[PDB]
Amino acid sequence: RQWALEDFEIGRPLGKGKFGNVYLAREKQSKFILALKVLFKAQLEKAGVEHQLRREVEIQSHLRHPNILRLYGYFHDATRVYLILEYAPLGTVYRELQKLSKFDEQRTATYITELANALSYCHSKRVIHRDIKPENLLLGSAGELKIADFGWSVHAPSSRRTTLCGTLDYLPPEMIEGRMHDEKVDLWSLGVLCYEFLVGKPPFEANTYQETYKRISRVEFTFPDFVTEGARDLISRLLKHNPSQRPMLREVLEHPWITANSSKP
Ligand SMILES: Nc1ncnc2c1ncn2[C@@H]1O[C@H](COP(=O)(O)OP(=O)(O)OP(=O)(O)O)[C@@H](O)[C@H]1O
Ligand SMILES: [Mg+2]
Ligand SMILES: [Mg+2]
Repeated sequence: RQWALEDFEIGRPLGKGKFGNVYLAREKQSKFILALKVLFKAQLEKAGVEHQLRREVEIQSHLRHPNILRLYGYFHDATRVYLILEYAPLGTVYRELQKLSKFDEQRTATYITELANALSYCHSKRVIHRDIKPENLLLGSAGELKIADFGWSVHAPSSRRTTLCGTLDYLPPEMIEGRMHDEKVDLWSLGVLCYEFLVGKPPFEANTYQETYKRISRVEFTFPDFVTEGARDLISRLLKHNPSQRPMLREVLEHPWITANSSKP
């Protein structure tokens, strides 16, 4: 809506991404606190990711859900593109997990409910996120989960690939194999997260790319003894090689382990 860098006072860095250098900022006239995600045009051009940036802006700017981070607008200058985002004051789920090591069943079930609700809203518009990982799950002022980083988002179904040499840990077999995929991709990532929240590490983690790939394609994971029967049941339903066999989000939200442990309403 006609914004420029001179309209803001920039503050401390909130985080770093591959391309996204994110800062706290304040709009000079209103004093409103927000985050500016800064991207270097030369790096976007070298990598050939301009189409992903267009989808990030066009998809995220139209979503309105309390568990989805708002994108208010954007602007650019000679060397950088600036995305104007809602500021998430309590940081990332990634950092919460590094601090706590693992989450209890109540916190896990509450975060899974919030995801589920955000994804149910996305999927109602045929939007699939495809990059649900803890560094992209931000926390609002009341500690509520907010899905962010819509760079890999697309309208379903899709055959487009995600990263090339980056983390495979949250991706399903159909995406790592380059096959056509849909909304069921986010259901698989939900199962990976549920496991990582309870155990402290994702289920297919390995020292190499090929071994992680092998474990994902064969769905090779085991549970430590402390994981309860209800959590094992939900995780096992979500991590099914066949996407058509993965549950609907309403079945996740009504699962007896979720309703028994989540904080509501
Ligand atoms: N609105 C925000 N409030 C607080 N922290 C944020 C916000 N946006 C991003 N961050 C932090 O900055 C880092 C970069 O976020 P983001 O995922 O948008 O960058 P990116 O991964 O490079 O994006 P993309 O995956 O589209 O290239 C994240 O680790 C996140 O913790
Ligand atoms: Mg990110
Ligand atoms: Mg991006």
